[PDB]
Amino acid sequence: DTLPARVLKELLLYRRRYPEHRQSASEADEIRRIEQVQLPRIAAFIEAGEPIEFVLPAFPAKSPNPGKVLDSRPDMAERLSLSFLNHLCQRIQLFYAPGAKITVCSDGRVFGDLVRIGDAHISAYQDALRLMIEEIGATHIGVFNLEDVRAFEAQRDNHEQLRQLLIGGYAEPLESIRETLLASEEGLLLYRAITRFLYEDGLTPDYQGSKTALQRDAKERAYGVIQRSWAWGALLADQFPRAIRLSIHPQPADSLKFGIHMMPTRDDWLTPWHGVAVNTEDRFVLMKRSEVLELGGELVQINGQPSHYRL
Repeated sequence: DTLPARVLKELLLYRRRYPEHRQSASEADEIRRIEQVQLPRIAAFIEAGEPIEFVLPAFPAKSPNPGKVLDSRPDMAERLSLSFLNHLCQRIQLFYAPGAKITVCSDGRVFGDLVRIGDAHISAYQDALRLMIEEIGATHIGVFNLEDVRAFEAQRDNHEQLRQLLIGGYAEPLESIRETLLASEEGLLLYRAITRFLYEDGLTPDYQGSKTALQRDAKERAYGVIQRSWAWGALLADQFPRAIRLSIHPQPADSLKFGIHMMPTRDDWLTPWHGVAVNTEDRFVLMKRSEVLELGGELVQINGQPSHYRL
């Protein structure tokens, strides 16, 4: 039983695991070391009668590849994910009255030219995501962007200088990012996954260039993206030291970071800004747009805007 263990059991239902560990690695051993890390952290809030804080770096912007997403704006995939996160907080509040809060710590601004989404696109996605939070009626979901960093106030509307403030204060050199990735199984698994997102972002259906050159480009840029994500994470550890650290990547079981799913999906690395919501057998699942078209998915529109597919 135990209030802290009940919170954790609620999260464990939606945990992202490394696909490589699902077939034969022992999930019970993973759970044991998760309990050691997460339980006193959750228990800290409960002992103080305070609401449980979660931090989640996520929802940066849609993939720039028109072959992967329906449009540049948040859609049914974001909508159901944000609604899920809100209901997770409500379920916790059922047994723990002070409840829980999830702050979405958007990393859209942290990347810059590394993922190749312009700052105007990021700002539009940011604004549209907040608006989506309001219309689903989510009250336990907050947003924290790079420009909300109180210490960086003067540079709030100068995006490149914001990025340089994050880098200057919180980034490790690329040589050290690389050394860390090469130090563990999971570091290399991360590096491979981030390379794949970048490569697939560049594989536009209209792309007619070299695939090999695209892969080599992605491999180099993946170090930078990790550097920024880790810098952002480090910044947020000082902003919100006690918060339970959620992630949209699978995480080592000994890590402070806890990977969490937001919609049913086969791919543990897949997130709503890199895919599409799919209605199939009267349930919503998240899939890659190319995969659903191959299965002969039908486009659904709501109002005048592309929304999701159906099977």
